Amino acid sequence: QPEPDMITIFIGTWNMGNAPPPKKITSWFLSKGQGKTRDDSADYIPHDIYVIGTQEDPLSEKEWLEILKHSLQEITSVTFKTVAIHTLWNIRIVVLAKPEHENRISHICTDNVKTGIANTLGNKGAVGVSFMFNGTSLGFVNSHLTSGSEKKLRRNQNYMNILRFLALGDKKLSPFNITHRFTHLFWFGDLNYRVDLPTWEAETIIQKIKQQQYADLLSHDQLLTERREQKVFLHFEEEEITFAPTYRFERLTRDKYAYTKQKATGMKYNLPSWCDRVLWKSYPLVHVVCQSYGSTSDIMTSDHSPVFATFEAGVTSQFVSKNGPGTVDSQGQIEFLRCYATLKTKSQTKFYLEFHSSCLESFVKSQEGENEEGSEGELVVKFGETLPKLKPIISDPEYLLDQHILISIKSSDSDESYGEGCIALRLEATETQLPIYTPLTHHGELTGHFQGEIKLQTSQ
Ligand SMILES: CC(=O)N1CCN(CCCc2ccccc2)CC1
Ligand SMILES: CC(=O)N1CCN(CCCc2ccccc2)CC1
Repeated sequence: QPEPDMITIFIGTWNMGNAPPPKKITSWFLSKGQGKTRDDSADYIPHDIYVIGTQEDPLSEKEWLEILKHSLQEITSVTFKTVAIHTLWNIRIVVLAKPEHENRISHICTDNVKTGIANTLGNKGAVGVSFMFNGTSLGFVNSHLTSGSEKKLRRNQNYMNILRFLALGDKKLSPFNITHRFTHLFWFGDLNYRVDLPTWEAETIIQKIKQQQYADLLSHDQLLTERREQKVFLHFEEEEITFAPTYRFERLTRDKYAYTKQKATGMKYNLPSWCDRVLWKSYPLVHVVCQSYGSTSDIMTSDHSPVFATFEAGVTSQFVSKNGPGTVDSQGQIEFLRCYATLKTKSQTKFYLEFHSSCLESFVKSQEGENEEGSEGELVVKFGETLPKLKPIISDPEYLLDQHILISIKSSDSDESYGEGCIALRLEATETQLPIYTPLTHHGELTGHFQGEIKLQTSQ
């Protein structure tokens, strides 16, 4: 039985509004309703992995697992296996996989982060799951961020706290946050960003939604505008939104948006908004294609509608050669030529690099670079031709060209990372000097760039 080179992944996010679900929720897992929907001809085809994020979830883990599994079994006639379940307060993530994947999945991790302090600590935060699927690392984050139209900055701060402090994936990748630890990272939830238009415009917004004219609403969506100004979710992608705002509905219908201020809302307006979102970040030149992104129309127990997204995701095999794992393969090498980092820092320590990759027996530390001043004020750290030759465990190009090198630039004085990035080995040529580039981030914010050339030797 061959190992797959692609899998499909279902992502669901639903703020359940503290109410039990209705008896049938299959439309969610079938990607039916509004937006980019899944073809009817696929309805019986199971996804490989289902990842369900809930917020304001009133159910026990047992109660929700029984609903989810019985739902999938009705759709597919497959009994899914539970990979992981993790709950923080009323924020929950469930990962289910087809039984054939049980032996392909390993290194299962769970974590949570509580956001805010005192007043603002007690119900918002995130849960996450990571695991390996054969040679591919997968991360999943369900976050419930701060509510309210005038708190976009708090939401951005919640995002940074979550990506700093959520402890998933390989702990040996110590300089790297979750935004670098995974081949594919999916981040979803009730992110709570709003359509920023005046309150007086509520009925106009409702009109536009009834006409399915979302353009003048999406141009005021705080998540898209904050992302465009590089305030949040730097280097993540989102599919185009082609479904109506998923919040705030009157329960038991979808015919009415309940936006007016009430004692129960803290006297806040809830203009119709895309609170419920799915974003992703995959390593460079790895296959990832969004095949659905939408909302259900027939699940009405909550003041939010469920959101679905599905993905094709490239995966790689566990690789064994006569040499690695357990030794190097002398027919392989990775050379960095003429490399330099450009950093935004005002500091003047020396810097060194660390190269981390599962194609190496362990991470590699460079010598210190040579600091120069850039023409527009910047620090440039030159490595020239000084960088250590990297010795991969396997030389076979079918393995090596699918790998990635994580880079951290660290202060000699503090050993703290000033910037992290990622280089794909999916090159146009081997034994050929080719340009490389990554932006560098720290705590998910842009701190610099790394560029140079690479020369990759494989056994072919
Ligand atoms: C954190 C958590 O909720 N756990 C319960 C389920 N466990 C996984 C059960 C075995 C398995 C199933 C499917 C793929 C691989 C392995 C792991 C621990
Ligand atoms: C080379 C490439 O294909 N890409 C890199 C740049 N990306 C730009 C996304 C622009 C945008 C729109 C709205 C909010 C934030 C950002 C798109 C993907």
